[PDB]
Amino acid sequence: KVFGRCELAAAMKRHGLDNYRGYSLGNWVCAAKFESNFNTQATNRNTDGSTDYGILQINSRWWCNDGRTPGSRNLCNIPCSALLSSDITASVNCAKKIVSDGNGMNAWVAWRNRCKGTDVQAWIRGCRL
Ligand SMILES: [Cl-]
Ligand code: NA
Repeated sequence: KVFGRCELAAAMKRHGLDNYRGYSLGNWVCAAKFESNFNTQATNRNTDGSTDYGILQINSRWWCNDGRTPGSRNLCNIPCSALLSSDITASVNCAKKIVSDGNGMNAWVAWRNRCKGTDVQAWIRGCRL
């Protein structure tokens, strides 16, 4: 599924991401835009052999099992394919684990390089929430 901007903002709010670990909703929408272009089916293979999955491009080296990343962990205890669903529950629950890991949203490279330090509230402006 390719989400609209305000549609994703509302879904992320219903799943409890607004101000989760201190990160306002616009941070999460910004991160999703530049990680996946709001596409739940996005996948990208990395040079180390791992793959990023879903709307927040969660990586198979640490967070999910895809059966082809040897020596990796599965810290969210999910198959990576669950992160491609049109329902974002699995991606949101796993993202909550990641952002609590100590480095906040700096775990997402696109957030650090394209969202951090910008007016992220612009990403939810005009939405009915
Ligand atoms: Cl933080
Ligand atoms: Na894994």
